[PDB]
Amino acid sequence: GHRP
Amino acid sequence: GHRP
Amino acid sequence: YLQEIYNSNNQKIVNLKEKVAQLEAQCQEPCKDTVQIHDITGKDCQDIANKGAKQSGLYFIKPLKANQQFLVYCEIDGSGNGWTVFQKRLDGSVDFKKNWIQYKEGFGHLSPTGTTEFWLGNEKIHLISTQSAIPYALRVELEDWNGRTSTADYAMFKVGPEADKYRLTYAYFAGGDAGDAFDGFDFGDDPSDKFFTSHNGMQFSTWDNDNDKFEGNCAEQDGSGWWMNKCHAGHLNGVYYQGGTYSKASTPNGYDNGIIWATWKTRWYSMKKTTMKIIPFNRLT
Amino acid sequence: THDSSIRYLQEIYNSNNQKIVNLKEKVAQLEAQCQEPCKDTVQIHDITGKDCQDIANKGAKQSGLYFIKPLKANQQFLVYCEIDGSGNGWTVFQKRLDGSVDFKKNWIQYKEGFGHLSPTGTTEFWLGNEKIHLISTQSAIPYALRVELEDWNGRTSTADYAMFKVGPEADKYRLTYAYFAGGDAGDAFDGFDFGDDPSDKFFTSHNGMQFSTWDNDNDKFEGNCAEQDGSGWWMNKCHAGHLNGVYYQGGTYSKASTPNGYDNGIIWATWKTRWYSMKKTTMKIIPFNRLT
Amino acid sequence: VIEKVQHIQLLQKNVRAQLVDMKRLEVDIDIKIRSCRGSCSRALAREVDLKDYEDQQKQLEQVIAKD
Amino acid sequence: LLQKNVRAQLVDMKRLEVDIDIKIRSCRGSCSRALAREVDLKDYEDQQKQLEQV
Amino acid sequence: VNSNIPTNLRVLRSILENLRSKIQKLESDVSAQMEYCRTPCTVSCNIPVVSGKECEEIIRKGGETSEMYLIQPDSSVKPYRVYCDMNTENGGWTVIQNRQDGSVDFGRKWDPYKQGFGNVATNTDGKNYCGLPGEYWLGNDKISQLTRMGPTELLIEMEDWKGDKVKAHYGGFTVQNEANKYQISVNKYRGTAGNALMDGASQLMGENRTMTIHNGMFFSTYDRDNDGWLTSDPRKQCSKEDGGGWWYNRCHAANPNGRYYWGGQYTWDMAKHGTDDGVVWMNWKGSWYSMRKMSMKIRPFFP
Amino acid sequence: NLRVLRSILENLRSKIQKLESDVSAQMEYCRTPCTVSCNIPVVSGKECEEIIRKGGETSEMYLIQPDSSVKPYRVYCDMNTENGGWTVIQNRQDGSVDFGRKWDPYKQGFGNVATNTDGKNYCGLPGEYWLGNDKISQLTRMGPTELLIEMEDWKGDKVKAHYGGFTVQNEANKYQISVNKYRGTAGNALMDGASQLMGENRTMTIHNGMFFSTYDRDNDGWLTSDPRKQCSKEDGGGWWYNRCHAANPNGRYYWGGQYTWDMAKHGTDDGVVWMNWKGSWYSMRKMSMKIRPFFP
Amino acid sequence: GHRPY
Amino acid sequence: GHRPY
Ligand SMILES: *[C@@H]1O[C@H](CO)[C@@H](O[C@@H]2O[C@H](CO)[C@@H](O)[C@H](O)[C@H]2NC(C)=O)[C@H](O)[C@H]1NC(C)=O
Ligand SMILES: CC(=O)N[C@@H]1[C@@H](O)[C@H](O)[C@@H](CO)O[C@H]1O
Ligand SMILES: *[C@@H]1O[C@H](CO)[C@@H](O)[C@H](O)[C@H]1NC(C)=O
Ligand SMILES: [Ca+2]
Ligand SMILES: [Ca+2]
Ligand SMILES: [Ca+2]
Ligand SMILES: [Ca+2]
Ligand SMILES: [Ca+2]
Ligand SMILES: [Ca+2]
Ligand SMILES: [Ca+2]
Ligand SMILES: [Ca+2]
Repeated sequence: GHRP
Repeated sequence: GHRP
Repeated sequence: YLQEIYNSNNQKIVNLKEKVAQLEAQCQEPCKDTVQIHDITGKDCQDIANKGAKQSGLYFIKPLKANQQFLVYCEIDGSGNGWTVFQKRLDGSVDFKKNWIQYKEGFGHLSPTGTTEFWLGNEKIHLISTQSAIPYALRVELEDWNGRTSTADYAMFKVGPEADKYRLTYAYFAGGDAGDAFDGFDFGDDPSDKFFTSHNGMQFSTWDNDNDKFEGNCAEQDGSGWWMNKCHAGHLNGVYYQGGTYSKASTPNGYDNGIIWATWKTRWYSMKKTTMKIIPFNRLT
Repeated sequence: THDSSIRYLQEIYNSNNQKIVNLKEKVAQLEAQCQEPCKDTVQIHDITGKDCQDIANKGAKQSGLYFIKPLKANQQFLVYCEIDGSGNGWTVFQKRLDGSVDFKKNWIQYKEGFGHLSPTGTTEFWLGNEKIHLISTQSAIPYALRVELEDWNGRTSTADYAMFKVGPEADKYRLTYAYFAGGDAGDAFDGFDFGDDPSDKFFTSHNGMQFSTWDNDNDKFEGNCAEQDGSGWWMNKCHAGHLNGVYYQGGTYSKASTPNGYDNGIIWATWKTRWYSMKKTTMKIIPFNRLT
Repeated sequence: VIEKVQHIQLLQKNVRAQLVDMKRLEVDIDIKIRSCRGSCSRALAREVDLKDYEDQQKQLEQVIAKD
Repeated sequence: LLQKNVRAQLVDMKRLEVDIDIKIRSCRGSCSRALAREVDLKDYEDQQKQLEQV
Repeated sequence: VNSNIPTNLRVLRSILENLRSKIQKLESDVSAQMEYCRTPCTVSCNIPVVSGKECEEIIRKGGETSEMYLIQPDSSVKPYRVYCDMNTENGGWTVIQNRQDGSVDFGRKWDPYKQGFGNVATNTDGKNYCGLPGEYWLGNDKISQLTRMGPTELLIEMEDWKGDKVKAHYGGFTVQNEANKYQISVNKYRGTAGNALMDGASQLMGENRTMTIHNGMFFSTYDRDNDGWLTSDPRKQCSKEDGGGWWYNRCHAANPNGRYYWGGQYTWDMAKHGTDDGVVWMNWKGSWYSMRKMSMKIRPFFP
Repeated sequence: NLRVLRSILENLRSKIQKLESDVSAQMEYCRTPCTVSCNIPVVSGKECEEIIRKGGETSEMYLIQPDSSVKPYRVYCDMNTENGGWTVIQNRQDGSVDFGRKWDPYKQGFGNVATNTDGKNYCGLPGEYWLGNDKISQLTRMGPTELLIEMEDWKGDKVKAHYGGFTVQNEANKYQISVNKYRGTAGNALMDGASQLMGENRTMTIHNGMFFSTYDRDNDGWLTSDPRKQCSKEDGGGWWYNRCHAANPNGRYYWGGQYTWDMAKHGTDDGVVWMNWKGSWYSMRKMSMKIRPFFP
Repeated sequence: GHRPY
Repeated sequence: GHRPY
C-alpha cells in the first residue's frame, strides 16, 4: 500500500 | 541549481 | 503328432507377420497435443480479429517495430473485438516474485482455454502499445472470492522502452465499477498518501531494479514486479492469497502485498481472478 | 447739469447683470459635464464558471478578467483567462514579463496570491496557491500545465505536463504531474545533470516537491532554498526550473551579482543555462482532454 | 434740480451688490472648474484675484459713505 | 531332417517375439497405451538346449 | 459748491468696467474647460490578485501595499473597488471618503451619495496599478453594510494648507440603511482634532453647540431634507446651504463633504449662500478654514 | 526320449496363441491415440541457451525461433544438466517411439518432444524424438555449436561423450556430420570408431564426416551393388553410417540391454549401441543428444 | 455651523 | 560394428  |  | 503342426503354426506365423505390419503402420504418429496455435497473424489481437479469426486462444502476433514474432493469448468476443491479454491470475499456480529480465522477457504459460496464469513480457507490452500512431486502451478485470467481477479502463495506455524502465502512462481513467486505483488511494495516515500510491507515470520495479519513489525497495518488500511509487493502490502482480482475506501477520514484511485494488476492495483483500488486456481505443465506441 | 454719464454706467450695470445670469447658466451646464468619474479601462466580464474552459464553453470570446468558482470553492475569485480562437480557455496562474512585481514573498502571500490581474494580460502576478489547488483538483477531470518561456531574443518555447495538480495546504501544496508531455523547452522538472555530483538530477527535479517560502521550509535541503534564492517555489535542493526567481534585465547574470552566490533567476535548465534569466514566463492550465 | 444723488447713491448701492455677487461667482467658477479635473481629460489652470475684489469693494465703501 | 527347420522356426519365433515386443512398445507413444508384457527368451534357449544336445 | 466730488464719484466707471472685464475672463475659462471636457480623464487600475471582505482581511492575507483593491464584504454583494490604506496605524483601513485636491464635486443628490461617486484611485507615475487614492464617497449603502458586519472603528484625518495635521478616532461607528436614512452613530473618541461629531462645536455655547452635534443625525442631500433644522422654508435646509451630503443637524461642527476652498481661508462673501460650507472641522480651525486634506477610513474593531 | 521334438511344437503353436492375442489387443488400444496438453511457456528465444538467459529456469518444452525466416517450433530444453541451455535434438528412454523410419521423417523430424508432468499443466518430461535433420543442420550452423551425448545402462550407470564442435550440412550435402573437441567417459566412438576393432576395421566405423542414411536412402560408406547390404537397412534407423558404425543412437530399443544376433531382424547389432562403452550387443536404457552454443 | 433660534 | 572385406 503506502509507506508510513 | 544543485546544492552539494 | 508328426508335421501336422509344423505347418499349422508355420502358417499362423505368416498372418502374424501381416497383422504386425498393420500394427506398425498404426504407430507412427505422435501423441495428440490438445494445445494448438492458430494460423492468422497480425500486429495485435484486434488486427487478427479483423482478419476473421473467431475463437479465443493462442496466436502469433508481430507488432510493427518487433523484429521477431511472438505468441500471445487473444480474447475474441462474438462482437468482433480482439483483446491482447498480457497478465493473468486465477489460482496461485505461478510465482510472481520474479526479477527484471523475467518481467522483461515474460513468464508463466499460455493456454488456448485461457485458464493459465502469466505475464507477457514487459518488452512485448511495450512493442504492442507503442507500435504505431493508434492509441490503445487497457482494461483491468478483477474478480473476488464471491463470484462478483468489476473492471476499470484506462485510455491511451502505453508502456515505455526499457531505456525508460518501462514507464506506465495513460491519458485518463475511462470508468468501470472497480474504481480508479491508478490514481492512488487516501489511506488516511498522511495527506500525501493518495499521491505516493498513484501509478500513472510510474516506472517498473523488481527487487533487482529499483525505480520507485520509496527510499526502500517496494518490489523487494511486497515481492513482485510492478510500477511502484511508495508503493501502490493497485497490485495485480502481488502474492496470490487463498480466501481473499489476509492480515499483515501473514505477510513477510507487515505491509500489504496481496493482489489488491484499493478502490474496489480493502488492501487486505487479495483478488481471486485478474486480467490485464489491451485493445485499440477506437474499439470502445 | 450733467449725467449723460449716469445712463452710461446704468447700462453697464444692467449689462453685466444680465451677463452674470447668462454665465451662471453656462456654468450649470459645465457642472453636468463634470459629474462622471474617469473611465477605468479595466473591466470584468460577466460570464462565470468552474474554470476558464468552462467559461469558454459558455461562448466567452475574448481573453480578459473573469470570476470563477471551483466546485469546492466557498467564495468566487478573479482570474485571467486566455481564450484562443479555437475555443480553448486557459486559466493563467503565473506571469513574468518585466521586473515590476517582487516575488520574494512569504507563505501567506504565495498561498493567497499577489501581483496584479490585467485584461490585457500585460501584468505580473501569482494567483494564490490555494486557488491553484482548488482549480486543479476541483473534480475528476485531469488538468494539463503549460509552461511558456520567452528569452531576450524574441524566441519562445513550451513545456507541457499532464495530470497536473496541487496538493492541499495540509500537504504543503505539493506539485504533482503524471508525465512530461513534450515541448521544445525540455522537461526541467525532471532535474538537470549539471555534472557535479551524480545525485544532481535527483536533487533538482520538482515533481512531487512540497512548496516552500523563506518562512515555511519544505525542501530537501538542509538549508532554506526559497530563503537563499529569494522566492516561493517547489524546492528540492534546489531546482532546475525556477520561474518565481529574481527578474534579471537582459537575462544574462552571474554569481557575482547574486546575494548568496547561487542562481536565483527565472531559469529553465533544459532550455537555457542557469545563468540566463527568462524575459517572459507563463504558467497556465486547461482540462487535459482539451489538448488531445 | 436735486434729482441726481438719489440715483447715484442708489446705483453705488447696487454695484457693491454686483461686486459681492461677482466675488461669489469668481469663487464658484474657480471651484466648479477644479471639480472637473477628476472627470475631464484636462483641467484649465487658472487663478482667482481676491485682493482685487476686496480692494475695489473696499474702495467703494469710501464713496458710499459721503452724504 | 526337420532339425534344419526348428533351427529356424524356433529361432524365427525368437526373432518374431522380440520384434513384436519392440513394435508393441513403440506404440506406447502413439496410441492410448502399450500392452504391458514380457518376452521369455529363456524358454526359447532351453528349447534350443535339447535341440542342441541332440 | 455742490458737484465737488460727484464728477469724481463716477469712479463707479472703473469698478463696473472692471467687473465687465472680469465677466469676459470668466466666460472664457468656463468654455475652455467646457471644451477640455469633450474628452474624459482615464485610469488603468489593474486589479490586485488578493481579495477579501474588507481591507483588514486583505492585509492579513499579505496585502502589504496601499492601493486600490477589490473586496466582497458578503457572498450576496457584488465585489466592488475600494482604496486600502495599509500603512497608517497598523493598516487594514478601508477608505470611505477622501479629499485632497478638489478634483471631485461633492454637492450631489441622494442617489449619487447612495450609489457612491468619484475616483477610487489613480495610477502612480510609471507603475501599472493605481496606488494613489482619488477623491470619492464609497456609497451610503456600502458603508452601512460595512459598519454593520461587526464592531467597526472610524478614523478621520485632516491636514491644513500649512502642512499640519490632526485626527479623530471613534472606536465605535455605525450607519443604518436607507430605510433608516443612514442614521449615524459614533462613540469612543480620541485624537487631536476635537470631538466634533459627538460634542458639537467647541466655540459654541449651550443649545448652539448641541445643535451642531452629529452623533445620531440622519443623512441629508440637497434634494432630500433630513436635517434637524425643522423649518418649512425650502431655502432653509443644511445640505443646500452648506454644500454636500452629510449627517447634518442644525447644522454642523464638521463638514467633510463641503466645498473645497483652495488656500484654506475663506469668508462669507465668498460662499454661495454666505455660510461656512467648506471642508470644515470647527473644533480645530473654526468654520472659516477649508482643510487641504480630509479622509474617512473604517476597520473592524477588535473581536 | 527323442520324441521331445514334439513338445517344442505344441509349445511354439501355443506361443502363437499368446502373441496373436497380444497383438490383437494392442491393435485395440490403437483405436484411440495418446494425447498431451503442453501449454506454451511465455519466454522464448533463438534456442534453449538464450531462453535460460532470459529467465527460463525449468527443464521443459519451450518454443524457439532460430531464424526470423523459419516458423517458431517446439523443442525440449534441458536447463539442469551442466549449466542448462541445452537443446535436445534426439532422445531415447523407453522405446515408446519408432526410429526405423525413412528419409522424409528424419528430414522433418518425428516423435514426441514432451509429455505432461503428473498433475501439472505443462510438459516437463521429454519424450522420445528426432528434431529433424533440416532443423538440426540450421541450428548447428548458426555459429560454433557444441554437442553433448549422454547414455545410461539398465543398471543405473551413465557415461557421456562431449564434442566441443559439431556440424550438420544441409540436405543437398546429405546432412554431412562433423565433430571435434572430444572429452568424456563413453569413448570417442564418433571420431575414432570401435575401440575393439583393429586396423581398417576400426576406421570403417568412424562417424565424423559421414553422410546421413535411412533405409530408403543409402549414403553410407558401404559401397556395394547388393541392395540388402546397406548399413541403415541392416542396423535400424537413420544415422551417419560409415561401414557401418561404432555408435547407433537411433537403433532398435532392446528391453533389458543384452541382446544377440538371433534376436535381431538381420543378425546385426542394430540396437541403441555405443560400442566403445558396452560392445555391440548392448542396447542402452537411455540415450540422448543435446546441442548448445559454444564459446567464441 | 449653527442656526440660532 | 564393421563389415570385413
Ligand atoms: C447662540 O448664538 C446666538 C446668535 O448666533 C446668540 O443669541 C442671540 O441671537 C440674536 C439673534 O437670534 C442676536 O441678535 C444676539 O446678538 C445673540 N446674542 C449674542 C450677543 O451672542 C446666543 O447668545 C448663543 N447662545 C449662547 C447661550 O451662547
Ligand atoms: C586376418 C585373420 O587372421 N583372420 C582371422 C580368422 O581367424 C577369421 O576366420 C577371420 C574372419 O573373417 O577374422 C580373423 O579372426
Ligand atoms: C577385421 O576383421 C577381419 C575379419 O576377417 C579379421 O581377420 C581382422 O583381424 C580384423 N582386424 C584386423 C585387420 O586385425
Ligand atoms: Ca490521507
Ligand atoms: Ca527505492
Ligand atoms: Ca550529475
Ligand atoms: Ca530545509
Ligand atoms: Ca452639483
Ligand atoms: Ca429641514
Ligand atoms: Ca519402422
Ligand atoms: Ca552404399
